[PDB]
Amino acid sequence: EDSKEWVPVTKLGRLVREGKIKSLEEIYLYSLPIKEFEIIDFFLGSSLKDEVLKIMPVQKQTRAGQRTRFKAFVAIGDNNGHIGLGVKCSKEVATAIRGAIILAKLSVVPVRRGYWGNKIGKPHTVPCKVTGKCGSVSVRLIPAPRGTGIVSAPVPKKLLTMAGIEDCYTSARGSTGTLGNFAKATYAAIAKTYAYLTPDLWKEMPLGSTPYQAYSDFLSKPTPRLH
Amino acid sequence: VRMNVLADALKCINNAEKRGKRQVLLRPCSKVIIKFLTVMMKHGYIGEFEIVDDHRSGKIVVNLTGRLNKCGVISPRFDVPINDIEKWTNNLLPSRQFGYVVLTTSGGIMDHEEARRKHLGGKILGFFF
Amino acid sequence: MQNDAGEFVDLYVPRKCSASNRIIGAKDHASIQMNVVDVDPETGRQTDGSKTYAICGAIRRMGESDDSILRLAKADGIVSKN
Amino acid sequence: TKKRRNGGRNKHNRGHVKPVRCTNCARCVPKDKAIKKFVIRNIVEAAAVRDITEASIWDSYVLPKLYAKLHYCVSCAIHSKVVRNRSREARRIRTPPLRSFPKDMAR
Amino acid sequence: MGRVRTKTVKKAAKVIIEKYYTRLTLDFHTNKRICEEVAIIPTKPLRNKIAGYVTHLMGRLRHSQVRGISIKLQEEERERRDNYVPAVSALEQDIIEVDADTKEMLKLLDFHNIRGLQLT
Amino acid sequence: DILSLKEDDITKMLVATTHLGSENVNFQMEQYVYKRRADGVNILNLGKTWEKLQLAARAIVAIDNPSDIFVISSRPIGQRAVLKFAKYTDTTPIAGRFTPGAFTNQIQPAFREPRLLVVTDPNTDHQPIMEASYVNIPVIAFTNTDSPLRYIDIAIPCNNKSAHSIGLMWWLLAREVLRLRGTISRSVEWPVVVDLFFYRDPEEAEKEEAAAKELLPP
RNA sequence: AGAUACCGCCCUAGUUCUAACCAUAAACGAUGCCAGCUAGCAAUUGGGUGUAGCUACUUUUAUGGCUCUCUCAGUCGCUUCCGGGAAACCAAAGCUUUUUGGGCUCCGGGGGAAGUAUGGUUGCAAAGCUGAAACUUAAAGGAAUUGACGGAAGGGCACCA
RNA sequence: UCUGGUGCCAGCAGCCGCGGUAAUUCCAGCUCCAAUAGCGUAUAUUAAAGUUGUUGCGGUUAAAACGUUCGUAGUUGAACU
Repeated sequence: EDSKEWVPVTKLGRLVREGKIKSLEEIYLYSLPIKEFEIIDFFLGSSLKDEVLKIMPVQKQTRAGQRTRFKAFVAIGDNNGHIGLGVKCSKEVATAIRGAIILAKLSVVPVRRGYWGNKIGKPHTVPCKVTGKCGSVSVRLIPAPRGTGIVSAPVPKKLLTMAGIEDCYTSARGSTGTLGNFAKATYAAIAKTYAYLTPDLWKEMPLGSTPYQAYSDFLSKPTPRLH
Repeated sequence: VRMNVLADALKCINNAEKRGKRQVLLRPCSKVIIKFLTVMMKHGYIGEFEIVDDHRSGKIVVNLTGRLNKCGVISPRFDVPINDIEKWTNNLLPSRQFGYVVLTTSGGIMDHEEARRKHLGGKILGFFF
Repeated sequence: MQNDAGEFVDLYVPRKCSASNRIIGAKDHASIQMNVVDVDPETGRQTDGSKTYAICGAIRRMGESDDSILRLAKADGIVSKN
Repeated sequence: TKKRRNGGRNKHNRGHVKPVRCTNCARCVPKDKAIKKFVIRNIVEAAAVRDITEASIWDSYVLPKLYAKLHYCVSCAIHSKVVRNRSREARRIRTPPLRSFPKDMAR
Repeated sequence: MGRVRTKTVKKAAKVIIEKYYTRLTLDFHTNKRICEEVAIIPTKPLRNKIAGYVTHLMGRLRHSQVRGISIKLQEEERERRDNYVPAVSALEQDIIEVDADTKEMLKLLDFHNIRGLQLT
Repeated sequence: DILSLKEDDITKMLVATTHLGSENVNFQMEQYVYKRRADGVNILNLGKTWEKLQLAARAIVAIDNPSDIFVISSRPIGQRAVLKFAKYTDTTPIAGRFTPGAFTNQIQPAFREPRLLVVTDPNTDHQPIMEASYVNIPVIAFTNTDSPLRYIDIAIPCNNKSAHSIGLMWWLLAREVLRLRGTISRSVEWPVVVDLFFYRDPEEAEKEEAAAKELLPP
């Protein structure tokens, strides 16, 4: 579904195209930026569904007199634990949608889900209680026990089915009638799921393999060589 | 003035680990607070601390790892029986996987996992996870 | 996060800092993984495998990653003579 | 909102401080909330000075200087353009600049 | 009264720094005529605006050339540059004139505990 | 051990003013100062730089592709030692401007993906070091005893103000980076004398003829 | 046009001092007090202690002045947090974790009607400390952004100046 | 974004808002959607309400630190067996 295959302009986009790595989490393990959007729809994209949230107009006062940029909020998500928001203003509503999907496909972050008191059968919701702010709106996330279907407003209802989480209790402080700043306040919580130092992660680790230095003089070539 | 030694040596721990120091100086080490760290020492969170013995009140120079997230005190020391011990683990601790609420039960200073098997109740002394 | 038959099946294991053990997030774009190799005793004959240190962004953004390698290097045998 | 961390100026550990009178306006503005100009001026313009040093009997008679201090209302120092309407990042600069010229305001 | 050649005359003014450094000289009427073969000017009377500049270009070049251009010899005089003064080293060789206390630095730091000297 | 103090090039430390620093001591950097004399000046521990120059030698090597290891000095006093770090190595030199984002942009054709910057003085050009924490790249640096040590590792405390100082251990960092997988047969005295790596002149002061000639005729 | 105003003249109560009353100010840092912690950088107020650092001269010393170096209590200043906040911004206005917890006290609950009416109390008075409702209302407000580009300063332009 | 009617009218609308001879909001026709032997309206009350705050708010500028300090009742009080 290329339909025309595109050149890797960045470094590790070539390694993706070279087949140097088949692990999307290997990018997440060393926290190096996915910079071009053609990276992840090679790794993912098999009917990976997204839906627009919020395309309400945004104006600016000029001399003759008021011109509109339509700002879009799109939300893309893997149902096995990846998430993204799209934030892009444009001229008209078609390129507002399509322009943010690239931004949605670049902000894709893994989701840590887990257990609460019972280590039985496909880790479900959240390992702990997390929250995240952006502009007065905080959203704590509570690990709900099994089969306790989503307890949130419709803006993180459609967002947390896209996150690989079974169920949730949530308690959203703030002005959540701003339907775009509500969505971005959930992500600072879910991005903290791989930032909470549980005692599940107190061993040292195999330290990583350094994908630069491990695949170094196989990039001493000057060619953009694929398979 | 210091209406708690336990607050003025647990925020002093917690303020010095969010900056990531490796040693905290606490003052002035009531034997209430030594057996609070000894609960935290034997669950990994705290290194082997040292009590400098000046004959005024004491000082401790407490080593630590960096596994701590929020190690505060509850005040005032609410008397908690055994049947309402889980209303104070639900709304306080992050998940029932880990974390502790430390109690001063009738036997000693202990956490909420050892007290619910030994079947003791007491006052809430603080919390750490 | 374990299950019945003892399994890390979350998605992966994130790195942790070498001198503070803070977890490096998925979007910590200021995370250094330096690689340092020692020598055969006098000078030369460079081995393979690096005595690798890793440091998150918040230690650099406060700025003591300079010293944070220096006394890692004392115990590990990288650098003596201070 | 609080446009300055100073407010006026120097009102710390005083409570309340003495006022002086403006020159052009004759207000009663604080001593510290005051555009002050310790004006040093030559008496004889230094361009008609050769007319006067002609008439000097003595060793060309080096000329005395005029000395005053110009306590200013703020609304009457903006009006006389001792100070003006800075930018919000240029608002924060106090000591720069001297850095202009030889002796100004004489002329 | 422009007082510099104003609009977009660097279509030719920075292609003659290396691609046409030679093939012209200081004469204005020579490089009036060499411009017609190097680029297809489709309407010509732009030609002398993009020819008359060399009177200002080569004059600015031959004495104290200004930023942003290469002539293949402006620091290919680096081949005639590497002066090796004998013998640029510690000429006093130990050295004696030092910060008047740093001998005791190099007592503890250093075995080389040679002759010293101090000035305040 | 012959990573030792090595007296054969410690006498050059004493002439090129590498044992002095600013009156600003910079609270992140008092393990590097040995003493503060009169005149407010700081005699820095250049012996502590000895382990750090060998650490700077160890830091560049073990990277198997030495093309994406960058040396930078934006301020013009060190813009000659940066250029002749490439006549030894595969390292790309950059002097002058950067066009930010020199790393954090992909539409442009001037972007680079390096792995370890080597900045001569960080307070002069931390504006690409601020770009050097969006793409997970360490910044080794030479530092005076006043330096903003945000994002940098490892700082090296010599002098970083005089032209003889920055000229000296830029060659010495170029020395042991070619003693480390460069194999010059065990530190044989170089064909390149101690300051070909040097700032040519206070341009343009006293400068006689080429090839180091004196004044024979009157 | 008007001018019980601004501007100009002599002036009265007042400003002045005493002995009482009054008890309010944008009485402001629009930021209660004691306590612990958390960072840089530079200045200064006060005290202490090593500088044969200088240095005035009874002879150098005793002192005084400063010099850098410390040290207490700070107060200013500026820079950004692993800070926080809606922002403006603030070493506190942070440590208010993942509804948190050192202690104590006061005050607010959309806007008006209103600090009114009324009662009580204080006062020589002016007035002060207390202090509602009826009815009305879908907004009032805060910090910021773009235009508006006016006794707003700056830098420029034109015979529709 | 159905069809006729009316034309800041008649009226509708909890609030925002509609209506001024093309009305997606009125009045009717043709349809449609919710719950269904049900459902609509009025008053009260609980949740919503992190807008009463023990859990759990706010008080530099949005409503809010007494002008100031003493001070009893009260509330809180260093370590030590």
